Amino acid sequence: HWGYGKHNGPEHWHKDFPIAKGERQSPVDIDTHTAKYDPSLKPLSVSYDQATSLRILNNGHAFNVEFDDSQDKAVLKGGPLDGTYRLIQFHFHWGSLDGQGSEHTVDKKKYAAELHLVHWNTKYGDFGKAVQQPDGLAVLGIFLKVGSAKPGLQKVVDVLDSIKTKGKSADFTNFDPRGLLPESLDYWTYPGSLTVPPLLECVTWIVLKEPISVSSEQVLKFRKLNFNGEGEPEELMVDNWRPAQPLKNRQIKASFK
Ligand SMILES: [Zn+2]
Repeated sequence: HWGYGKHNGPEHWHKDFPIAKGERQSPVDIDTHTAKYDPSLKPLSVSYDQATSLRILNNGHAFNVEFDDSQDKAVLKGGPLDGTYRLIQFHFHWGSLDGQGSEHTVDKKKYAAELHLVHWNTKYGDFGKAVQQPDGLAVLGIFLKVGSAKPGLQKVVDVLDSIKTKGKSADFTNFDPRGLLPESLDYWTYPGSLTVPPLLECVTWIVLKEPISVSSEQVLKFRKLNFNGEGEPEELMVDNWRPAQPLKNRQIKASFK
């Protein structure tokens, strides 16, 4: 089975998921000099006032903060998008050390981590149907750098001890994801894919320019998680990022000059 080792990591994925070598894979390097400013791009609308987080899960590759997506309670609209996209979950990708961890890169710079807020297009009715469509998902990607602590992340950090190993979950209600957003909603956008198997080419990526700052102690807690299940040989959950994929015949647009 797939993961982030020598034997089963990204460079192997294409054997089970041939779309790994497809025409619109993610993540990519964002070349900030080549990205075209597109004055036709609208501001992003992030409406998270009614978000209902339910649970946090160690799925063996990351942890997912899951939301009630049975109504339009936490929705992404505007920006590059047509229609309404419902928040289903967020998760992160991170490194063993602060010098790597992000999936997207900016002029080849790697951030310590990257947060993905995953949303599905309501015109397809459910997530499973949405991922079969080229406009099925919108993923908001937010870089993390290490410096000051992010107060709004701490509730997430402090539950991780309870979901150390693959398959564990914990109640995680009343968490407000607005506390994870940067001040600016300036973004880059391009058509891409899920960054884990099945790597489906169903994502409109929206990558914010401005990173959030987390503390070294916050990220250190991410790195105590385990990819393994309870009782199994400990393999720390670190370096759960896919590297940049070829851009191919794509254009990355900027919302800002
Ligand atoms: Zn992700």
